[PDB]
Amino acid sequence: ADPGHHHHHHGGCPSQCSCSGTTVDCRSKRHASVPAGIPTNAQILYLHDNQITKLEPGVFDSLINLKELYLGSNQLGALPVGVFDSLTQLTVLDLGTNQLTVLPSAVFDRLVHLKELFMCCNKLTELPRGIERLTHLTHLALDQNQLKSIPHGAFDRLSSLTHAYLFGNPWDCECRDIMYLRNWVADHTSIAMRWDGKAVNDPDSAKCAGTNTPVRAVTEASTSPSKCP
Ligand SMILES: [Mg+2]
Repeated sequence: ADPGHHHHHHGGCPSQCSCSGTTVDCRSKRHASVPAGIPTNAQILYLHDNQITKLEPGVFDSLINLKELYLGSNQLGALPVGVFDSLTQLTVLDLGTNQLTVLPSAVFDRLVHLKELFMCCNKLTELPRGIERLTHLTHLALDQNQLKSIPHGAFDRLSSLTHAYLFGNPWDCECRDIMYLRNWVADHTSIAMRWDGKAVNDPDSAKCAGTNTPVRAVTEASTSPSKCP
């Protein structure tokens, strides 16, 4: 797939990247921004393990054939409105290990066919809503954030989920609103995963803040509405 030259691309291959077929690999090369001149036939784009602190609006608009986008292990503190809107063929998106605190409300809306969404190891304090409408998701990773609860009904349209990673969040099990997540895990133990170089089925991966007991085992009697924020 790498022909040993860069003649297949009108703009050549971006500096400090490698190009192989429709794969553009810019990993681990101290990039502080997305490199210019990424080939528009690109299907897989590796931008992970760099020092990207921000994305310019529109930076990906030309990459209409992109299937997989890896932005993990950068220093993203925010995302621009609409930054993924052109990527309507995208099936894998990795935003893990950044510094994201909030996301634009509609940031995932045009990724109607997304299959795998990885957002571990950020600073998220609430579920990005409308992950709710990503009905083709098989993989959802929210582990090691600061999530306290899941809005009632948030996962109910995700009928293709096979792998959910929720480990390492301070789930607020004293608050009676936890019961949606409690019941959802108990109903979906088969898809409760933790990662150890492979997917491990572990229904106790989601645990309560403080007590570290399994979220799925919470009793409604132990909860209270007045312990909610
Ligand atoms: Mg040429």
